[PDB]
Amino acid sequence: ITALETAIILIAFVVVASVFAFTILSAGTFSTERGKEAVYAGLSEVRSSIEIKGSVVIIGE
Amino acid sequence: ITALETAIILIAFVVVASVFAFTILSAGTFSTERGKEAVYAGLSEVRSSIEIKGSVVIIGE
Repeated sequence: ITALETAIILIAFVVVASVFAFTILSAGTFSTERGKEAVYAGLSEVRSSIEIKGSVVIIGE
Repeated sequence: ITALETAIILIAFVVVASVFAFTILSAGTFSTERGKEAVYAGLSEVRSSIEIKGSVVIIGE
């Protein structure tokens, strides 16, 4: 459980994990944020309908 | 070390999720169409009646 050459090796893995962690954070932020406009967009369509009102009139020339 | 494997398992689930998402996307469209025809078919049947006007006449040989 004791060695000196392990010093170089341990530095390699901690760097890789840190870089990998960085990518996950950025990817997670992008992924989660795409989620929210999907629901925000969805509420818009169901609300946006219009309706005809009155009676239709036709004019002859 | 642990960073390397978690990449592989991560890719596995996103692919399964996407494939399931595509299938559940594809299936939802089909079910929607069938429900639409039922309403159209039902309305047409109710409005297709026929009456009888006048008397009934017998011609004797």
